[PDB]
Amino acid sequence: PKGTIYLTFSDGPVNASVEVIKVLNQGGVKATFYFNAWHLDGIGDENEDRALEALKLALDSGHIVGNHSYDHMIHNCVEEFGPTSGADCNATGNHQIHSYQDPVRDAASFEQNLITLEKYLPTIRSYPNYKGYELARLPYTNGWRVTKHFQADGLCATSDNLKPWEPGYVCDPANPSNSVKASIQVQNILANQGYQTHGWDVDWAPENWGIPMPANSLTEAVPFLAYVDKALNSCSPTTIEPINSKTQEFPCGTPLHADKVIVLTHDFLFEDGKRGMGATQNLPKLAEFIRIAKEAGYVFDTMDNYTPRWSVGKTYQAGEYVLYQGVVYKAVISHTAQQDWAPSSTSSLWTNADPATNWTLNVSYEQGDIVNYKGKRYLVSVPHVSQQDWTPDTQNTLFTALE
Amino acid sequence: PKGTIYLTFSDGPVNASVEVIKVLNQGGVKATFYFNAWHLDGIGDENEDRALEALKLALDSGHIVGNHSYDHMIHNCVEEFGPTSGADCNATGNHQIHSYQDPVRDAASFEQNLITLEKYLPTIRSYPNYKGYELARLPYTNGWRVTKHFQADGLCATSDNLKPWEPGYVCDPANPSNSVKASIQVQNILANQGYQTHGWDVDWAPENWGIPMPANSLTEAVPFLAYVDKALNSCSPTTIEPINSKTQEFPCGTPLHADKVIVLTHDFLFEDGKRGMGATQNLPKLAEFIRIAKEAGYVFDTMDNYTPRWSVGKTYQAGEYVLYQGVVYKAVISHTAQQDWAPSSTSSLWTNADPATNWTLNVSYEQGDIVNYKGKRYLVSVPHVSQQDWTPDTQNTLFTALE
Ligand SMILES: CC(=O)N[C@@H]1[C@@H](O)[C@H](O[C@@H]2O[C@H](CO)[C@@H](O)[C@H](O)[C@H]2NC(C)=O)[C@@H](CO)O[C@H]1O
Ligand SMILES: CC(=O)N[C@@H]1[C@@H](O)[C@H](O[C@@H]2O[C@H](CO)[C@@H](O)[C@H](O)[C@H]2NC(C)=O)[C@@H](CO)O[C@H]1O
Ligand SMILES: [Mg+2]
Ligand SMILES: [Mg+2]
Ligand SMILES: [Zn+2]
Ligand SMILES: [Zn+2]
Repeated sequence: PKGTIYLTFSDGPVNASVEVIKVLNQGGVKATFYFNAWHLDGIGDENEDRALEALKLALDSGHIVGNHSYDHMIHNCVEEFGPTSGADCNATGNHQIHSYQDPVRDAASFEQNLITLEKYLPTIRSYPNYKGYELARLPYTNGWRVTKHFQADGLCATSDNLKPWEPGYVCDPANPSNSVKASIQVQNILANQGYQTHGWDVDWAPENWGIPMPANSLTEAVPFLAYVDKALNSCSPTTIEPINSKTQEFPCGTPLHADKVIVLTHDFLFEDGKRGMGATQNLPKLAEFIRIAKEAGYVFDTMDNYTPRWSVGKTYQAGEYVLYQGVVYKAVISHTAQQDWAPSSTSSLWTNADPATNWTLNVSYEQGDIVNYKGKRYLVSVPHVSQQDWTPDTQNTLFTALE
Repeated sequence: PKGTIYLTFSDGPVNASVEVIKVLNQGGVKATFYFNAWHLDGIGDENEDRALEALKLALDSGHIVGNHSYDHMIHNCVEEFGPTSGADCNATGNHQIHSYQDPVRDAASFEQNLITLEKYLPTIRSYPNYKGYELARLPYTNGWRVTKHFQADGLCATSDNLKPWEPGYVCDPANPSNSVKASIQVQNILANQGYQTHGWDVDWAPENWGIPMPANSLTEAVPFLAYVDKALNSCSPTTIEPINSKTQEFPCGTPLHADKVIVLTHDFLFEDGKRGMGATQNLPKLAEFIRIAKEAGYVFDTMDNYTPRWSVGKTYQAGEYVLYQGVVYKAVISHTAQQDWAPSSTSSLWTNADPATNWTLNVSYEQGDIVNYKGKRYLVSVPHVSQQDWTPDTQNTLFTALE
């Protein structure tokens, strides 16, 4: 295959999500949906009376559901969060200003999301394609927590004053805004709950979100495919425009990202309504895109496989990454996987490479790594593979407590 | 050792927790704390200004913290939950009445509990002895979700009208109250989120909870040890009094429970205040109990070890259960565990035996079993070990869809 495309749809479930799902199903592809459950509460200020129908359809159809936070951080866009806050924030268009504030509260929005999803669909955990507790994406933010060595932030994603498309807006990736600094801490809190978070390579969107009637300015399928071709193996998160969409320190050439392109789009762009003639204009683009992408030799996959699942009978090279039971691992040596050689906290063939900061077993730590253990921070003074009896509080050769 | 005692303390963290912990520390034991975070918000109507200090002290001292729900189900004791609700329910004493209503909302209380703990103590996940997301106990209810074949419910725990100790109160285990039925679904919801729940063998308590000044009538250390001795291998959950503390269908003789006694008590009983002189009277009883139990040949363990942890080097017999990373597994083959053979979703030496009802990988299913899969229920028609390819919807020879 020329490469793998991951269609990711953010900000559903809304009425428009239904026909989108239908197109994916007619196109013969699975996608990943990053949902905000406030639409199920009917307070997300969209056409959303079919929200639960959409959720069920997405899952019944075998699409992956991931966590996009309960309310898309709209609580940070308003004075007091309530039923009108979505409309209120839509009135101002201030979504990317002060987007993140209290990272603890903001991370909690991800847990609340799951409460709400599991309330409206009490059976959701019986779907293996429900990954709301393993996979996440941050509102506004091309930020990544994939592996211990594959982590990077959207350093201009959100602002403390001006919108990124306004005159006078300035960003200094070396000195990110307060909103971005909070969003980084949110990334880290989720990683410690065992989430992976992913950004994107390309965005099926208007040039910027200041553009009026956004749904009326999506790229056609062919040019969009050209854009995908361009993004393939070209470290697209660093070159992407506009500036607030970049991941400046994305690890170019990282093997996990090779031959892959993650597409971001929004369900709401596929609706005839207040953003333009999205259903009429853009549903066919999506149908055509999927068709011509396959013809070009691309395959489509979902974000639960972005990190390839560990698989018996597969030969791994030392240093290769797999996903196993929601946990990322790294091959200690080149070998062919056997049934009883699975990655674990004691496997000799694998070390844990989750993108977390809490001290964890069977991790290959490097000098300078900082870990959290029983509420204190410790510098890794000597590189080692962690194990149960080498806890940072009692192993002063391996760890030094920070001041 | 004669046996293992699991000291388990419910309803914290409160001011009284501090000196409880200290006595445990002085006695050289670890215990398990089933906490309700509403005390951290200061609305649980106890002396609880030191609630955070207590939480930190339990964790720092190495005690296990488990989930008891955010508000101990007081939202079901009042018409509108708020800051005064604890007080309001304490005025009427109606805690065991309609305690469980909407099982989905009630289960969500357990997840809200974790959000609140992680708000007041944002480093809490960096403690390995933090087991809030793995171990739980339902308010009022001697119910168990331990393994696929070790589950039983408290069929008279809560009522639809009278307090259990009132004249006129009747309970029929064969025809359980609606509150009991709701609690049974809560159990099942939690299990499908990967929780184990455990009840208790003996309760260090007043005769029943209608007893005024309940802290004043706590069994002395020596007689309490007698109660424990009697509980050892005697299926105490079936013989326990009062009626509402029973687990009527507890699997007597079940291998995981042999030589073990789980003790329930409440931090609030060790306080000098509104329930009697608990610190003065009861802390010394705790201290002495710990001392004499050790002398009698008992050891103390915590609930994260109740299902013994899989350990490299240990020999297991086919049919034995272990816990590994929060998941129960049953040995397929008698053997001596090695590094590379951790129990898992793909092990040929272990099958998953979590007490869940959702279809799950690598479970030894038996004809008659019923599983949930993508929102539908299926009857196991032929015994088999589940695997990724053998999903209920595509295996009409292994499963039969139910109406
Ligand atoms: C991945 C991501 O979060 N991208 C951002 C978009 O979600 C976002 O648009 C706004 O989303 C809100 C939540 O659904 C809507 O309430 C709001 O109406 C919508 N704004 C417009 C103009 O449609 C956009 C724009 O703020 O930014 C992306 O970064
Ligand atoms: C483990 C368990 O749930 N045990 C039950 C106790 O929680 C319960 O006592 C009551 O607990 C509430 C929650 O902390 C308190 O608000 C309430 O004041 C307290 N009752 C008294 C009289 O102190 C008891 C009795 O309701 O039943 C147990 O089964
Ligand atoms: Mg994970
Ligand atoms: Mg578990
Ligand atoms: Zn979004
Ligand atoms: Zn309780």
